[PDB]
Amino acid sequence: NRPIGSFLFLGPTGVGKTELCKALANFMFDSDEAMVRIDMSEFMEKHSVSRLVGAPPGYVGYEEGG
Amino acid sequence: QALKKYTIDLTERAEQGKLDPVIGRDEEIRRTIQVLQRRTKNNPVLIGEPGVGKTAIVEGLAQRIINGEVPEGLKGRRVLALDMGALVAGAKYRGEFEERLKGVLNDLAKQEGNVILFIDALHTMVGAGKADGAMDAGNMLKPALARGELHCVGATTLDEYRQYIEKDAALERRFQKVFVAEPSVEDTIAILRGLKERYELHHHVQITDPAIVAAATLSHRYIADRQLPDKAIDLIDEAASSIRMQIDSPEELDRLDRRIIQLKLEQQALMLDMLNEELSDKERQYSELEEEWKAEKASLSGTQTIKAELEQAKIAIEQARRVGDLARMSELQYGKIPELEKQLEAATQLEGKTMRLLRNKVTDAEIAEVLARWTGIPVSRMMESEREKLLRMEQELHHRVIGQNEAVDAVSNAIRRSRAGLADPNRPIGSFLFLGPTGVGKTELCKALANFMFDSDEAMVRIDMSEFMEKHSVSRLVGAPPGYVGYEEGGYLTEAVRRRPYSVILLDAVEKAHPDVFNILLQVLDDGRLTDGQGRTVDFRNTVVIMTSNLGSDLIQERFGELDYAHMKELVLGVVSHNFRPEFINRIDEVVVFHPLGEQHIASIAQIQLKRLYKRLEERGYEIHISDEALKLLSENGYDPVYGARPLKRAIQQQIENPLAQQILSGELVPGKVIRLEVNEDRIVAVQH
Amino acid sequence: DLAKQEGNVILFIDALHTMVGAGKADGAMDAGNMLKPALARGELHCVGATTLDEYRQYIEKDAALERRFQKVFVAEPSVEDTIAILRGLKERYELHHHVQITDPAIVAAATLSHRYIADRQLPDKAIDLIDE
Ligand SMILES: Nc1ncnc2c1ncn2[C@@H]1O[C@H](COP(=O)(O)OP(=O)(O)OP(O)(O)=S)[C@@H](O)[C@H]1O
Ligand SMILES: Nc1ncnc2c1ncn2[C@@H]1O[C@H](COP(=O)(O)OP(=O)(O)OP(O)(O)=S)[C@@H](O)[C@H]1O
Ligand SMILES: Nc1ncnc2c1ncn2[C@@H]1O[C@H](COP(=O)(O)OP(=O)(O)OP(O)(O)=S)[C@@H](O)[C@H]1O
Repeated sequence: NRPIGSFLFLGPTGVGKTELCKALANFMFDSDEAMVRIDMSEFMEKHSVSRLVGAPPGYVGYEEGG
Repeated sequence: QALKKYTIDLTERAEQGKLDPVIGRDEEIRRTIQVLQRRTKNNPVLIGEPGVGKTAIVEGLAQRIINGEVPEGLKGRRVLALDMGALVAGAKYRGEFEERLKGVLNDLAKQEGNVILFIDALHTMVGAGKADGAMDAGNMLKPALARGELHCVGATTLDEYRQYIEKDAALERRFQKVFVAEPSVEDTIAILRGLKERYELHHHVQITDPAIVAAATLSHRYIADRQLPDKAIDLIDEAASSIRMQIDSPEELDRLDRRIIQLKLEQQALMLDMLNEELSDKERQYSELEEEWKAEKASLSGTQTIKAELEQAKIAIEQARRVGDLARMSELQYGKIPELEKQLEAATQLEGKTMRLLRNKVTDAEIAEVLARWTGIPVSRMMESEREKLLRMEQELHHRVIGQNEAVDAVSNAIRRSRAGLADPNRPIGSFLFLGPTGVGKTELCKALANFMFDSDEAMVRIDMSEFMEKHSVSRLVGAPPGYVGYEEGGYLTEAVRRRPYSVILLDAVEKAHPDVFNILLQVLDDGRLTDGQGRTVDFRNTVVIMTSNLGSDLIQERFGELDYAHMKELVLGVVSHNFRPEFINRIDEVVVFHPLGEQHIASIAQIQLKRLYKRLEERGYEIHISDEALKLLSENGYDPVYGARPLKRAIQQQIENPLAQQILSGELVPGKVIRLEVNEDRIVAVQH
Repeated sequence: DLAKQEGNVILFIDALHTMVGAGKADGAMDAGNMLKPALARGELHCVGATTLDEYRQYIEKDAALERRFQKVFVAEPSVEDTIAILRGLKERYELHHHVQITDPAIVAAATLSHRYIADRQLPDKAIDLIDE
């Protein structure tokens, strides 16, 4: 009823958060960025949830999901 | 019957040697042979993003059926290719299409499971014929596909699959998916070796194998729009076309032929002579070069034909492996292969001797050239004009940026590291932070880079980071998210980069934005991907990112005297650490520190501005010389620390241009006559002598 | 018919974004889907010519018929090449409009067209100044 894991990595910069996750994708899929990498520094406004969910019916990018 | 008309065989075209070889792809051909041999739903659809080898897997299934490497259930299965454009094109009357398609289904029922039907573009089939009185062509294959009586094989894209088939679930579950993924780099090299054989046979070259491994790795690095293994085949075949075109015509022939026709026109106009003798010498020279060129053409033709006959021998020995002739095997092998290979290498060393008037084999220099002309990025290995240009970097930036040793050294280093091939290929080239007080050369250092690099000042993606005082910023450079207003148009930074992938990104006056606009740039300067609102990421691993703040104007103008450069860099880095966040100044390549100007710098700036002023008036049709004492007054009247170099600009502007504009519109100073700007008591006079 | 010509015909489809959604009737074969298995086998030698924003709108919407084609980026020419183009078309327009054009008129048209008109792009606005 859940995903496999859901980790909240913390810690000051340049100690290997993002390369740990790229290390996981390099292990698991034999490729560094073969993974769904969402930048959570684009979503600084409330109306940009809909980049990942998609568009509600009768709007612009309704044909194209999230 | 109907299968004569509306279908094309593929096992003929794998039997006659018209299809390209298919190398790799173990798991997908085994899974396609699993899904074709069921009782219900004999319908694999091959789904992958376009060009990763989907139609090539049906090519590989045709070739494995003909060679007989398959399990015994498929041995004898014809692979008929259907094309919808041959079905529809006659059906003018009502029900002609339904008659044709029912005829195809009955002539496949009369085969008893023998024919694997190949629809390419399965996404097209849904709704082919929908009209007033119609059957939509999905409502005539839903019964026949439902019972497994048809062995259809689908070949569609992924986004065409979201658009066209999963809008229609009743024909979505008739088909089983086979997810064809993007192939890896090493398998790409394997595919390129098989097609190295094929493309050397077509375009009359020799493709060396380091060109292939460079083409795979460099295509995977630079071209980020398309998908492998197709971008590598693009670089290979376009390099082969380049080599064949350079074989087809030299350039010394151009120079000598234009020379002899020019001297022929001159000699016939003069009819002292000497030009009969010179023209006869040039005609003998041109005939020598023409005969040597024809010798090279004949040698390369013989070598390519003998390579083609070698591959004819390989085709014949595989025909003998399928048929089983006895003396033909050892005959073809031990006769044909080693003697034609050793005389092929004799022709190879002969061409290595005789090709003078050159490049005759597709090697990695040509892959570098085709990939530099594809994208925009300076991939290629340098020429000597560009390399001596590229070591006069600090020279050719002090033609426009006098002053400022430090940052011209730093940015010279960054562009040199990108050109040698030592940059981190996961980050952009230069992610700089020009600091320093008001008007000391920053925006002109960046314009100096654009005039150096692109030979234009107005070719630099210049975000203006003082319009960005609210988070409307973010929404105006990464585009409008779906549902919202400008989703059809996209951002400015992402589109204006993805046009020219190698471009200076100048973020002018970067502290004037809201402090959380430095969070798009976390993504940029960390990895060089920037996902805009239409959804697709944009490769910023080829830019030069320059942000020109002035956060430390008080500190730098206070303390640039009596301190070295290192302590000043550390101290203004402390000030910047108070203004930015620690997540972001970590990302920067090198924070430089500019400095206030001294008087000799101001005098040199004055000479540069008077160069462009003389350029303006020579475009107008005048000439001006100046006295050195006038330059001394412009130097002494344009010194102040707090404002830098624009006091010189408006002092020049006033104390030269305004009385000169008084006098040019006076009808006084006649053009053509030399203007001297000698001093007055304090002003500058202009005379006519 | 073009396959019968044995590759002796280079096709030329200006406004390729017209071709992409061309004959798209009520769910039938447009021009894109019928040409799409004959482009990437080389049996047709099309040459497109498209505006750039039409490319991003109408061709990169449809990724297959995108990757059959090669982008050949044609940048705006510089001022001096514009001067050369204007010299050849000075010959042509002096044939047409019964008048004579001098070299200062050409270099003035190129410089003032690039510096002042901000909407259209070179070499076109230079030729519009000359023709008008
Ligand atoms: N523990 C580590 N082992 C190896 N490389 C590391 C390590 N930490 C950082 N790096 C290098 O630093 C970069 C990755 O930095 P990150 O730690 O991923 O930055 P971060 O984790 O996102 O923290 P922030 O949010 O960026 S400040 C890559 O260039 C890595 O090579
Ligand atoms: N694994 C492979 N083995 C052999 N050739 C390959 C392979 N992958 C790609 N190719 C070549 O790639 C070219 C076209 O690839 P295709 O599979 O035809 O792309 P595609 O399947 O048509 O994708 P779409 O969606 O139909 S455009 C041909 O020249 C093939 O020879
Ligand atoms: N070393 C230099 N060589 C030539 N011109 C210089 C030099 N230093 C400054 N300048 C002149 O200084 C003028 C103003 O500099 P700009 O770069 O335009 O201002 P800025 O550097 O952006 O600083 P601010 O804070 O943005 S006003 C430019 O027009 C240059 O002509």
